[PDB]
Amino acid sequence: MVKIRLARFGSKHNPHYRIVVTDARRKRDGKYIEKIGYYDPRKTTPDWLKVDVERARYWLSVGAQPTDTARRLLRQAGVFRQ
Amino acid sequence: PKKVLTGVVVSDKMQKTVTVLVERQFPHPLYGKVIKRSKKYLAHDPEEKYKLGDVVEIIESRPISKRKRFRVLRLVESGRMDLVEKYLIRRQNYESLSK
Amino acid sequence: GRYIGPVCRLCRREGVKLYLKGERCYSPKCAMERRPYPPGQHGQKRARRPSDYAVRLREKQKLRRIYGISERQFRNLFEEASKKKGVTGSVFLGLLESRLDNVVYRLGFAVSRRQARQLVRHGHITVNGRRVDLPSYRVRPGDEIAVAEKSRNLELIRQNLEAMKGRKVGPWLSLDVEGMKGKFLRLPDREDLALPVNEQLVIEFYSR
Amino acid sequence: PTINQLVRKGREKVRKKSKVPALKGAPFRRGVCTVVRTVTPKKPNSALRKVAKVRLTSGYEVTAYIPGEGHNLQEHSVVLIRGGRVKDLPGVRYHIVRGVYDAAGVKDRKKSRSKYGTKKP
Amino acid sequence: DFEEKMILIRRTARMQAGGRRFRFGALVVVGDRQGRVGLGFGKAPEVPLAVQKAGYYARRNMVEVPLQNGTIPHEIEVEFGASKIVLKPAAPGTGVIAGAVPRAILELAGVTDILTKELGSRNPINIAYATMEALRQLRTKADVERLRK
Amino acid sequence: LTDPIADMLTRIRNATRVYKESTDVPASRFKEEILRILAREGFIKGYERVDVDGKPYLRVYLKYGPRRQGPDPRPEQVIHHIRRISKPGRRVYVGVKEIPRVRRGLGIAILSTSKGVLTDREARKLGVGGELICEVW
RNA sequence: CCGAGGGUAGGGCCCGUGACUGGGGCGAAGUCGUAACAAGGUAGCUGUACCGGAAGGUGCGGCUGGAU
RNA sequence: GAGGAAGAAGCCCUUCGGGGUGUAAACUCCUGAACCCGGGACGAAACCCCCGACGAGGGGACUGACGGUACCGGGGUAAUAGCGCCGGCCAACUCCGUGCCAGCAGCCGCGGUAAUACGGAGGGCGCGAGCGUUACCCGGAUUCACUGGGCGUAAAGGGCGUGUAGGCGGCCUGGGGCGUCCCAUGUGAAAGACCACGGCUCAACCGUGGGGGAGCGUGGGAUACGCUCAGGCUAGACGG
RNA sequence: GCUAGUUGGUGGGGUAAUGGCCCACCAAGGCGACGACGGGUAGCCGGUCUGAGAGGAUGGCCGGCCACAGGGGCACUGAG
Ligand code: SF4
Ligand SMILES: [Mg+2]
Ligand SMILES: [Mg+2]
Ligand SMILES: [Mg+2]
Ligand SMILES: [Mg+2]
Ligand SMILES: [Mg+2]
Ligand SMILES: [Mg+2]
Ligand SMILES: [Mg+2]
Ligand SMILES: [Mg+2]
Ligand SMILES: [Mg+2]
Ligand SMILES: [Mg+2]
Ligand SMILES: [Mg+2]
Ligand SMILES: [Mg+2]
Ligand SMILES: [Mg+2]
Ligand SMILES: [Mg+2]
Ligand SMILES: [Mg+2]
Ligand SMILES: [Mg+2]
Ligand SMILES: [Mg+2]
Ligand SMILES: [Mg+2]
Ligand SMILES: [Mg+2]
Ligand SMILES: [Mg+2]
Ligand SMILES: [Mg+2]
Ligand SMILES: [Mg+2]
Ligand SMILES: [Mg+2]
Ligand SMILES: [Mg+2]
Ligand SMILES: [Mg+2]
Ligand SMILES: [Mg+2]
Ligand SMILES: [Mg+2]
Ligand SMILES: [Mg+2]
Ligand SMILES: [Mg+2]
Ligand SMILES: [Mg+2]
Ligand SMILES: [Mg+2]
Ligand SMILES: [Mg+2]
Ligand SMILES: [Mg+2]
Ligand SMILES: [Mg+2]
Ligand SMILES: [Mg+2]
Ligand SMILES: [Mg+2]
Ligand SMILES: [Mg+2]
Ligand SMILES: [Mg+2]
Ligand SMILES: [Mg+2]
Ligand SMILES: [Mg+2]
Ligand SMILES: [Mg+2]
Ligand SMILES: [Mg+2]
Ligand SMILES: [Mg+2]
Ligand SMILES: [Mg+2]
Ligand SMILES: [Mg+2]
Ligand SMILES: [Mg+2]
Ligand SMILES: [Mg+2]
Ligand SMILES: [Mg+2]
Ligand SMILES: [Mg+2]
Ligand SMILES: [Mg+2]
Ligand SMILES: [Mg+2]
Ligand SMILES: [Mg+2]
Ligand SMILES: [Mg+2]
Ligand SMILES: [Mg+2]
Ligand SMILES: [Mg+2]
Ligand SMILES: [Mg+2]
Ligand SMILES: [Mg+2]
Ligand SMILES: [Mg+2]
Ligand SMILES: [Mg+2]
Ligand SMILES: [Mg+2]
Ligand SMILES: [Mg+2]
Ligand SMILES: [Mg+2]
Ligand SMILES: [Mg+2]
Ligand SMILES: [Mg+2]
Ligand SMILES: [Mg+2]
Ligand SMILES: [Mg+2]
Ligand SMILES: [Mg+2]
Ligand SMILES: [Mg+2]
Ligand SMILES: [Mg+2]
Ligand SMILES: [Mg+2]
Ligand SMILES: [Mg+2]
Repeated sequence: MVKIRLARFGSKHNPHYRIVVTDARRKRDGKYIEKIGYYDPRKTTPDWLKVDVERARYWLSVGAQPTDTARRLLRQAGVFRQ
Repeated sequence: PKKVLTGVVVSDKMQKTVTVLVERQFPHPLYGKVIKRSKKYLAHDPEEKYKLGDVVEIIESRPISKRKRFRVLRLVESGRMDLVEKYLIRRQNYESLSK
Repeated sequence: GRYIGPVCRLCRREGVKLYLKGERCYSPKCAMERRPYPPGQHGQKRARRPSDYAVRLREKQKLRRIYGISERQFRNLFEEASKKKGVTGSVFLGLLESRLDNVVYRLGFAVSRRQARQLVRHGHITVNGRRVDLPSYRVRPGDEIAVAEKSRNLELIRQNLEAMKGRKVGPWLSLDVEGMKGKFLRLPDREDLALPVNEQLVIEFYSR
Repeated sequence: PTINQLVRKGREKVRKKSKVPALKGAPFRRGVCTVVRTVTPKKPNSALRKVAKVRLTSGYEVTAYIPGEGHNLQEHSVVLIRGGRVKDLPGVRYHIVRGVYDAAGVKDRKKSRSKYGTKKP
Repeated sequence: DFEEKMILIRRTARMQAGGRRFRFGALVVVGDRQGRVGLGFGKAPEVPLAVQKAGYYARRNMVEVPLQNGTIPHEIEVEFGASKIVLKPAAPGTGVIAGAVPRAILELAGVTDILTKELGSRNPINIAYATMEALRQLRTKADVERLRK
Repeated sequence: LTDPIADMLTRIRNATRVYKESTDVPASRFKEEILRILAREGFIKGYERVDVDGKPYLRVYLKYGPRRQGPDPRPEQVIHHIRRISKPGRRVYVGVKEIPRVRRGLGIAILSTSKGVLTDREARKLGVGGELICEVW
């Protein structure tokens, strides 16, 4: 099924994740349906986490299942906030 | 949208099928001059209304058979035996090209 | 890494004084004030007419040997300057003048670019507080260059800043001898550098 | 030619020819010496040039020049050959590499030692 | 006075009963790096005389070279007996991109930025004549407007 | 005859190269448009419509420079170079962003566009492109 | 029934090789003559035909890239 | 690293006076890669449990292969240099040895008893943890020429007609709007290329954002030119 | 010069589905100098190298698609 997850970019010992929506059978660094956010786990920048809230809401509404880390990041960005 | 081409009927020897000669122009990719090319299409003609010399329009359709993926949409004009004559003379000239 | 052999022979070959030694360059025993001909067995024979390629090569080598930079780094800097918008000769001169070792040589913390390289490499120089140990670091306008707080009581540094209390730095720089700290105001102008170099010759050399 | 003639026929590209076909696309080839001898050059040069007949791993059998003063090659010596013809010798298109397999380096060589395969003294 | 640049020296021969007898030809360009340039081709039995005569001829045939910011007002293509020269203005930092003969002629004229190409025959003498003709045919905007309106 | 426009430009070039005062060319409206463009840009003094043998012709009046001093006193040209671009054997079209700049701005290029016959500067101002007829400098 | 594969027979194309045989390119020297370059000592060249150790010769016509 | 001789010794050349290697060395002062001691990472907050209602929203805990690694602080020694080339192209020259030999060679060419071209030496030039060589691709090659070539004698006009397909085509008026041009819109994935900012002490590398972009679909518009249809004209062509 | 399931039609079988995909019968068609057919070579693209541009060469790594799993053929199970 469609999932909202993290695709790894960057370089060795320097991970930079993209929060993307894609089919679950695609390899993790392959082509995705669209891109909604980004994450820097090392937090080397003032803005180390961005999420498209409206697009994430849309994709959640149509049955996309986030991963644990993706769900945590979406909650930090305030996607599930009511 | 479904592709619509315009051509002239050059063969109607099959049942419920007409051969339509479609011409297109394009500039040469490197030499720039505008050149002409032609392509034949077998088109479904269930009622056998269209005959030699007819200029008609055909439209991309569900496969009716092998080699038959277009349907005659409408008639554009009649009495165009000169285009057919050009095609037949060009075909006839091939007999003297052999060795 | 870099050139670590005899250095006055470079001046004698180029035919001009490249101040690559410091104090001895202004002394009467400067090798360009005693033997102003090229080194080797044939240095005192009448010179033949130099070809165009020879002229451009000698001008480029003079410019490169002034700053003591390898040819790979020199060419990379030149191509970078050519990519930038702005007159490529002026941009290239500014990029060369923004190297940390050259900047601390101009500020007076060292008497030669070689000594400035050893100062920067050995962890004696700080840029904006944090310590930098890379000669190739490129200083941007506004950056503060200074001696490390624990390096202020160093005899070589003390003498260097003593000898500069009279000398005045260029317009593109500011120095605080009491504060033991410099400031890089802007990219140096082409007229502010007393370089015996025609940079058009260098550009034409790299067009070949 | 006219534009219409160019459209009808176009311009023909130029096809280059390999000068080292026995190498079969490789930079070097290993071979075994069958005949070692000396040959005389063409006009105006005069010498006795040392060559070897080499049967290669690629299936061909060619003639290769032996550079440098003095050599230890003989029949059944294993050698490496590289491209490069010898101008004044007819039919010689390849060079033996000194210092590889059974071809020793040049003894007492002091200049240009990376060629001729001589170690630093 | 002007800066002098020696472009070409060559030795030519004629024959007589006895053998060959030689003459020297010098192609010399004269300029002041401010807008004036001239070319001279002198022949003499001796090299210094050939150079002197070439400079003397060069000083008697000069062109005005309408410079602007160190470059030429427009691109120009000029043919001289199977030799072809193409000149094109460039930005203030380009430098002079030319072969030795066009470079000497353009540098002594005060051009600091230009793009050039030699086509067809690359004979130095005919290339120099073509360069001189191309510099002779240069027109500024004021010239063309004084001509048309 | 296969190219009336190229023929007219050749007539102008041939008459100009011998310093004639005026030259005749068979009349046509497109030729008239090109002649009007040329006259507005100062390359010719003008043009008029006349009758030769009862046939309509256009008479073009050529313009030259002042007399020169030296071995060659022939006046310099106002039309140094005129060349046809689009030909019957190869048609040349350019969009507004492919419009050439002739002679760094000293020359002109003539365009046949849906807004009429324009100079290249005119077409660029109007933001239109079309067939490239000729270049003059 | 189709069917991988195997077998039999006859063809097409391509590659390697072969007693012998034909020419070609090359050669700081050999043998025979001297056809061409000068009106090259019979102007040259040329298509064709026949002939001769060899270059070549001759016949018929053509050209000047020959003369008068 | 700084200072350091009108300038040691060795080596090479010499016009026998000297010249070069060369501030180079030696020598004095300074700094402190390697090494030693101590400290010590980021990348890991979720799932989990409690409350709230296993919701939203709050509270708490576990989890490190890399790794005792990067890094930081305090001590600390003067600490690898090589390869190609020096006849012209092409930057950098002298001596000795050899004598069409040995050998060099990318082209032109060097070498046959006074070789800047072979071999060695002294010196020099270019790069430098690299420097050369071979193989292959583009460039230079406007030497397949669209941009951008030619065909009397340099390579190149078919032996000559007639003619099929094809290519191209005079002046004026209207309709269509196929080529052509313009506007809007969809597409032209990400990465790469460009511009700006930013993180690794710089850089390579990486992150973010912005802009481009040939072509193709869709909707709208223009009609000068090409095309097409229709109506005229006689300068081309043909006929009397 | 090539083509005899060949080209078209009618009916049927099979499939998730169109279709000579397969079969039976009827007609004699289909393709080709705008290069059919045959032979040689080759995974294709985003891109990469080169180049003033136009162009030329190329498709290692990374992303996308296709094909294959000792050499051939075949089906079963299954949403695939
Ligand atoms: S002393 Fe003179 S010759 Fe020696 S490095 Fe200094 S300036 Fe150059
Ligand atoms: Mg077609
Ligand atoms: Mg088509
Ligand atoms: Mg049917
Ligand atoms: Mg046959
Ligand atoms: Mg033509
Ligand atoms: Mg010789
Ligand atoms: Mg060497
Ligand atoms: Mg010439
Ligand atoms: Mg010419
Ligand atoms: Mg040439
Ligand atoms: Mg055309
Ligand atoms: Mg055979
Ligand atoms: Mg004879
Ligand atoms: Mg004779
Ligand atoms: Mg004779
Ligand atoms: Mg004789
Ligand atoms: Mg005779
Ligand atoms: Mg004779
Ligand atoms: Mg005779
Ligand atoms: Mg004769
Ligand atoms: Mg004759
Ligand atoms: Mg005869
Ligand atoms: Mg007979
Ligand atoms: Mg006879
Ligand atoms: Mg020192
Ligand atoms: Mg952690
Ligand atoms: Mg520790
Ligand atoms: Mg420390
Ligand atoms: Mg030299
Ligand atoms: Mg040699
Ligand atoms: Mg050598
Ligand atoms: Mg000797
Ligand atoms: Mg050499
Ligand atoms: Mg030597
Ligand atoms: Mg280049
Ligand atoms: Mg060339
Ligand atoms: Mg090319
Ligand atoms: Mg070129
Ligand atoms: Mg062309
Ligand atoms: Mg040519
Ligand atoms: Mg000719
Ligand atoms: Mg000619
Ligand atoms: Mg001839
Ligand atoms: Mg030729
Ligand atoms: Mg010829
Ligand atoms: Mg003829
Ligand atoms: Mg002929
Ligand atoms: Mg005839
Ligand atoms: Mg015919
Ligand atoms: Mg005809
Ligand atoms: Mg014929
Ligand atoms: Mg016709
Ligand atoms: Mg349209
Ligand atoms: Mg993109
Ligand atoms: Mg930064
Ligand atoms: Mg981006
Ligand atoms: Mg549309
Ligand atoms: Mg028309
Ligand atoms: Mg009509
Ligand atoms: Mg059947
Ligand atoms: Mg079938
Ligand atoms: Mg069928
Ligand atoms: Mg692409
Ligand atoms: Mg580029
Ligand atoms: Mg490009
Ligand atoms: Mg591939
Ligand atoms: Mg595939
Ligand atoms: Mg397989
Ligand atoms: Mg296997
Ligand atoms: Mg299942
Ligand atoms: Mg099933």
